Amino acid sequence: PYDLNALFPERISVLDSNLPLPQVTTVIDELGKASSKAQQLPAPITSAAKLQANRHHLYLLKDGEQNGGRGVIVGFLKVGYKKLFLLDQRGAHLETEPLCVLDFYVTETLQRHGYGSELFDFMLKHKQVEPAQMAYDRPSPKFLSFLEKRYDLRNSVPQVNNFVVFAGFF
Ligand SMILES: CC(=O)SCCNC(=O)CCNC(=O)[C@H](O)C(C)(C)COP(=O)(O)OP(=O)(O)OC[C@H]1O[C@@H](n2cnc3c(N)ncnc32)[C@H](O)[C@@H]1OP(=O)(O)O
Repeated sequence: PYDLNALFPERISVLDSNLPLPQVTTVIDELGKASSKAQQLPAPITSAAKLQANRHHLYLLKDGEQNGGRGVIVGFLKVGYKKLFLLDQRGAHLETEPLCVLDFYVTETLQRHGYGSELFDFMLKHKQVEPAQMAYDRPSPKFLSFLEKRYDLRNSVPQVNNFVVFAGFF
């Protein structure tokens, strides 16, 4: 119906909770399903409806050249604040409300071409945050390698919930 380059003129677009709407819905839903399948999750953790219902922020990377220059969304990164009880390196149990990575996916055939990096760098600047100051919801092996090799985040501080944080968090 619309070319994506017309809906999203920027290479990386930011959506809050405000999502023409049916086309935007389809794009986000398909990407969310792809991410959850990649992670062997029982259901999508990212969808258009969930975006509308939550206070999350979704970054979408568009390859403007694809589909005869009409554009295709090739990856997304979803972040949001979560209230968390966390343990520091000495075992002090601290209440915190960090910005968290909640979902993150680049189309499998397009991985390892820097798209994840572009999304993550854009978000850090946009949110005015450094990677060590964030929490990570159940990060996968691929994402942990990404964080170690590109952002020097290694040897996380063990938590009892499913969130991961690194030394510089504290
Ligand atoms: C909290 C959560 O969101 S948990 C869910 C995380 N998402 C997933 O597991 C979904 C499946 N995985 C993905 O979609 C991707 O692997 C992502 C989004 C994590 C990374 O996106 P990509 O576009 O592939 O990352 P990008 O190309 O920018 O990689 C940057 C660096 O990260 C490291 N890296 C990325 N993938 C890997 C990997 N599979 N193995 C080892 N290192 C990797 C490399 O150092 C890479 O640089 P190099 O390619 O020059 O070696």
